[PDB]
Amino acid sequence: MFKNTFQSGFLSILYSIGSKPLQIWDKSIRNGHIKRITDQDILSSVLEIMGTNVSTNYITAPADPKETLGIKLPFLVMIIKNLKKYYTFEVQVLDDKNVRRRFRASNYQSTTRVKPFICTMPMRLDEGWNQIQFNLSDFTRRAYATNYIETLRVQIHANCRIRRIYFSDRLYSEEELPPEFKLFLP
Amino acid sequence: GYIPGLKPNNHYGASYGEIAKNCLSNPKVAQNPFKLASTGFNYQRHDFRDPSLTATTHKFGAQTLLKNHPSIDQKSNQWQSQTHDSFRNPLHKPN
Amino acid sequence: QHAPVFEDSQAATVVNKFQGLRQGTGGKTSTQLPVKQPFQAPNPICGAFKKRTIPVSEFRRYYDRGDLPIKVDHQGSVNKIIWVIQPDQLDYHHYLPIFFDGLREKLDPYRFLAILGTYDLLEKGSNKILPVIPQLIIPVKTALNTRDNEIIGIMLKILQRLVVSGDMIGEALVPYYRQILPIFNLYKNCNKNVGDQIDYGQRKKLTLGDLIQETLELFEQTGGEDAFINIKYMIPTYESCVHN
Amino acid sequence: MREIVHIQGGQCGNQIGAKFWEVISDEHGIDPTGTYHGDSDLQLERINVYYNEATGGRYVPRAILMDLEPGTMDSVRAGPFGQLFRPDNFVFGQTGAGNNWAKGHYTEGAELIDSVLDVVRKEAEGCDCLQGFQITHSLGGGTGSGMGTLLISKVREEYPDRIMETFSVVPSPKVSDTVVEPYNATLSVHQLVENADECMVIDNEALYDICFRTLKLTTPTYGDLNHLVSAAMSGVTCCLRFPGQLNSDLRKLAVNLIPFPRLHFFMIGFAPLTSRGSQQYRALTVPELTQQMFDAKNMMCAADPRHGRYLTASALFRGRMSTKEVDEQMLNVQNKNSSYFVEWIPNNIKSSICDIPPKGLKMAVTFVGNSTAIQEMFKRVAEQFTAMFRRKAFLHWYTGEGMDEMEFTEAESNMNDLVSEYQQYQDATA
Amino acid sequence: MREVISIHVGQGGIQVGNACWELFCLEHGIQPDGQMPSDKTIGGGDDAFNTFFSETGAGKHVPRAVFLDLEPTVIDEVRTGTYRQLFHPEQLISGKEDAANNFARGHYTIGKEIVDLCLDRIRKLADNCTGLQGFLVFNSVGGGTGSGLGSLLLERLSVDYGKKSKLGFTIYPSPQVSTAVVEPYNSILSTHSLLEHTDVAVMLDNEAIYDICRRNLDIERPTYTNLNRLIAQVISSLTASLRFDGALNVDITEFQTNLVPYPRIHFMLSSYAPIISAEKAYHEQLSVAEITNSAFEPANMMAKCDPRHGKYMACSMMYRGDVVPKDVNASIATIKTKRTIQFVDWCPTGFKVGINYQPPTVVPGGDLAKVMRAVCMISNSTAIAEVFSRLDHKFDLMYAKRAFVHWYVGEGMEEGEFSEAREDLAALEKDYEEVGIET
Ligand SMILES: Nc1nc2c(ncn2[C@@H]2O[C@H](COP(=O)(O)OP(=O)(O)OP(=O)(O)O)[C@@H](O)[C@H]2O)c(=O)[nH]1
Ligand SMILES: Nc1nc2c(ncn2[C@@H]2O[C@H](COP(=O)(O)OP(=O)(O)O)[C@@H](O)[C@H]2O)c(=O)[nH]1
Ligand SMILES: [Mg+2]
Repeated sequence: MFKNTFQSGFLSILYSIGSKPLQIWDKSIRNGHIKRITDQDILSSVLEIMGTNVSTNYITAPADPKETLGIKLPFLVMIIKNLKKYYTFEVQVLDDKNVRRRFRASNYQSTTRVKPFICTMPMRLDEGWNQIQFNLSDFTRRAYATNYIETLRVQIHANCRIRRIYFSDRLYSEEELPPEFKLFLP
Repeated sequence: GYIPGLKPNNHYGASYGEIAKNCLSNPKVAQNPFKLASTGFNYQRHDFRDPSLTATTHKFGAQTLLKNHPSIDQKSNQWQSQTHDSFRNPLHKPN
Repeated sequence: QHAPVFEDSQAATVVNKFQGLRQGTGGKTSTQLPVKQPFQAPNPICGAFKKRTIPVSEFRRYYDRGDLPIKVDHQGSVNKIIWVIQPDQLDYHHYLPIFFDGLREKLDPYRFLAILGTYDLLEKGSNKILPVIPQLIIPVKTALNTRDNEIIGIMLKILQRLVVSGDMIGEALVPYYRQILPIFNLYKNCNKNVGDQIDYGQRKKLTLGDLIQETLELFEQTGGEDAFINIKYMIPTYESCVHN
Repeated sequence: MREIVHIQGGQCGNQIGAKFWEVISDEHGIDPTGTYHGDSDLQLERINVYYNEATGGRYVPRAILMDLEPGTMDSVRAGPFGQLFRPDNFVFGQTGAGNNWAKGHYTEGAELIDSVLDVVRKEAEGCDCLQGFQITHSLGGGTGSGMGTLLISKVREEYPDRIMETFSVVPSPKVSDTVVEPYNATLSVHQLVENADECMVIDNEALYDICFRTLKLTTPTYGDLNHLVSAAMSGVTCCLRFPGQLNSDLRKLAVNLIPFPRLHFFMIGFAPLTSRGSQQYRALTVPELTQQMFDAKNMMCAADPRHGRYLTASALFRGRMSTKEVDEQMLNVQNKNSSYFVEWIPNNIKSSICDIPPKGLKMAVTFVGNSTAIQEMFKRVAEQFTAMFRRKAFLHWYTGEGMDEMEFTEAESNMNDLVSEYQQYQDATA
Repeated sequence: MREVISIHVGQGGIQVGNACWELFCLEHGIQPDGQMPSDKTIGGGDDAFNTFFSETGAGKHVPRAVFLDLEPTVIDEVRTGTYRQLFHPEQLISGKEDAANNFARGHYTIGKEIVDLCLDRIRKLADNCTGLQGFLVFNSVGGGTGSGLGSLLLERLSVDYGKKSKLGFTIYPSPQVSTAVVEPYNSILSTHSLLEHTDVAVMLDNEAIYDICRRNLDIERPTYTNLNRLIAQVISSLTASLRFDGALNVDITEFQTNLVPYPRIHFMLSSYAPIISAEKAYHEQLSVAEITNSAFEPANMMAKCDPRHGKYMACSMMYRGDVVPKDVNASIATIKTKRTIQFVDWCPTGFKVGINYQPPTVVPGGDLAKVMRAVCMISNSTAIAEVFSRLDHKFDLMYAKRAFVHWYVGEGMEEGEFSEAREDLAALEKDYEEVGIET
């Protein structure tokens, strides 16, 4: 999946404006609900997931288990409406030595510890439309001192609305981004 | 076949060999307090009298219960099981 | 009505051999003869979502004999109401209970004369609404007791217009939360799992599950400090909104 | 430590307890005069929860017999074991509530309840670490329904962290005793639910059915009904006064039976209870105790358990029995009625064990279960009350004592609402 | 110059802790009063009482334990029984109000009034010993007091003493049979605290032992008194090498060095054999080769988890009795041959063998009958992913409508705490699978 494929400037793993918003992704919902709607903040269609039992509901990157989503894109970013409830998103990465690293981010946790397999960290999401640029390069070097070759998996849980997900490959300001990536203000 | 002890009155936890030993070796399971005959002819001598009745009416109507219940011996479970040496040695077997 | 010719009803695959009186389950006491399954009770379902049979509403009694001053104009494309007198002078404490009693009415024109009348009072009305809050609960409570999708939907549109209409009106609903909330418990998570396929209920918000959430949220912001504490006692699933 | 006090009201309350203490007195071995005559060391290890000491060596029941008429409390004294109550504890008026919830809740009870609360304060303060109160009252009696319900309200304002157990007898539809039952009963629940930490419903109709189908005793008497209710009284606190394999206090039972904050109504039962003549034949062996526990007839309430599904249940097994078969029977009774049990609370049976049997038995079980059936009592009570209100029948006494006609409708919304919301969880699934 | 301090918290710990002392008390010739008889001394070697006891100068001895429980009934029983003379009077610290199964109750609100005293008592016993190897902590997860107190005490200990080793012998809820109705709630929270603060913790689910009792002892009427005793023997097995002679011993510090591949995966389940009643204990040879067969029989596992569904990481399986080393060689080889026991790819050999000579003792009045050879196994297997699997699923059902939640939010704990435990348990689920994938 996405191996031996070109990755220079941008990569659109997921999106919302299209005939089939999600084909690579796989869904598994037990108590939640999945749908898309138009948001009153930005005049466009946005995919939304809501529910309770935050851990039970999620949407995975790879179609099924037993394969890989290897990508050499140095940065990870994502646009998400702040719903002011529980929220999470975790990614898994591969280091220079043959080890598996997964970092899980929680909004409702205030204490962080590193671990041989998990490294938690808190967040803060502001009201209104906002974007987060998870470094994914220094963080891996600040926890295990082992360089990062590729990112294996990207996972998003419920209680959030996402317009676009993309990998930077270098720090970009507002001016650089083509029209599509930029989130035009209402 | 019919360990007289187990089913009728519940026995606390113990070994099957030990629990069975306690029942068939204890008293009762015999002796006639009334002397009725096996043939069924001493019937007209005995009266078949149950001494657990007084009377009732105009206040309270339950009457106490028959002698099939314990008393005096009331003591928690911890007491019986846990003790140091006041029990038969597991491997005594005098020879 | 029509009925099939029952007697002619036929069967094809089943054979036409007859066992007759001769049978007997004796002499063959095997270990696998069929055993009749004893009659068993069904699983009780009861009345989760059955109809409620709204009772008689006071609206018609007033309009029938001509006591609520209201007319159904027709100059505009869609019927727009015209007030006989300028609605400033009206004694809101008197008629306002009459209107929300109309929420129940569905048959025309009352149902149309029911909702539209309510909106007008709360728009221009600014300060005289507050004294009428204590008396507004009774008509609304049973309306939420209807358990009808058409009936329940409008009030939720009604409630939102009710609170933010005037200042400080929001908090006064807090001590009355113990009565309005109950119905909201049932429909909280009755949404459609359409998935990737788009949902077009956008133009008409008839999706009951989504409609509720926006209703509860607006309360706590306007409820004040005590907005959150009381809410948790009625519908547990709620999550703090004002708090980070 | 973790002691309790008893405050009982109404003629139904005063008489019911009188057999409650008498039953309790024998178990510990305390004779009517107050001089110890027990037989075991354990008998006195925990005489402090219910009994208090004084120079002279006899013991006192921490109760305050409270009622609005002089006949009941003057009568209870003359009864057997009637000398235990402390003369200072008695509090009573001089008018009589006249079965009027207004009299015992606004006009008459208020004037006298000022003092009765003072005795509540004194008794509560002395204890080492107060645990909670157990209130006895019948919702069908004006002074009992009003004064009893108004007593609790202020109590909840002074001890927010203590448990409050209330035993009420609701008027069943089959047999009624007062023409004004629906009015007073309807009002009470409006306040009892919001204040009581736990309330157990008891139906008179069930008892008379129980006395015949099981007891078969030809001539039941007001003693007979009191005996059965008193027996279940010892079940909730059976293991609290003795040692055992698993302790179980009132708080633990509350912490495991009330799913949501708005549901604190239970129903109870007792076993074994076999006819007097045929007592020598039966075998008291674990399964026989449990099957008698879940049968509809044994249920203390007229509401049929199998007309609804059990949200949860707790059984306080008491006596000498191996824990394993105590637990195994509970599991067997959870699948065989899988549908009858709500399926979003897995493993919904609770067990407890105590090792001190009362006088007259080798094993017994006390049953406290929360079932969806109770919606039948509220609806049936709700239906009758709604009938009398449309015609202003008997309303003119309550309106003449400071109340307004509006106050009742507010009760109507609450009673029905709890009726509907109780059944909301009866149909939800995964 | 070696010692261990025993901590019992909660009724489950206390009652089992009570059991563990009669076995320990007899095993060194100390009667209930604590005084060693001047006649009929059976003592092999000296200092043997030192591993768990401390001398009083002349005569009796004392146990190295601290009992904690807020319910006076359970504790008050011991002080009035036949072992009153044994324990030190002012170490049975207890309160007045019960925890009431509210996990927050014993950890945020009621516990804070006793935790301070408990640590201070721990300070006194720390100085008395010389080189303390570690602590043994017993507690039942299914209770708030055990779960609530256990977390608070462990976290304080992890900061007060530091790198010293601690062991927890818990008792987790069964798959279908469970006494309480709120046990699933406090199970998830407990493992969250105990995963980050303990070295070795074993599984002792009740339901499995019931099957353990029935198959061998042939007793259909078991009670907790018999149940706890069996745990006593395993307690003796794990410490056979710290107070006796041997040919190849094992220290307690040699457990965080052979049985935990990674810091996170440190849950292990045990198994005991043989347990043959006196009525049948003397009709077979009980060879070392055959006994170890019973050790790996799927049914006799200490917990209700079938090992056949996973991998075997490492089994530090111990011996006591008349075992010659040469026989042990034949026993280890035979196990590897069998195709029903399959190991991981990165652990060629996964056995740490131990031997001790002092044979198991017989507690009078019990069920066990005397034997020559006994092997107790502490085995880490990938099958443990199941026990956490069902526990997490149960949590999901009850918290969808968040029933029973409002009895906790009133105890001062924040709402988000409940969800956080899911991250710890759920994340643990993904780790086991990653350990077992063949590379
Ligand atoms: N192995 C074993 N487990 C027990 C015993 N007694 C209780 N348990 C377990 O303990 C759990 C319930 O907790 P309790 O033992 O009653 O006591 P607790 O957990 O400390 O909580 P509290 O009683 O409030 O102090 C049950 O699920 C049982 O599994 C016992 O004698 N032996
Ligand atoms: N258990 C029991 N209940 C009784 C007895 N006598 C009356 N009752 C109940 O008491 C209720 C009437 O109470 P009431 O006298 O009006 O209470 P009061 O108004 O406070 O005096 C009836 O519903 C009866 O069911 C009795 O001897 N035993
Ligand atoms: Mg306890």
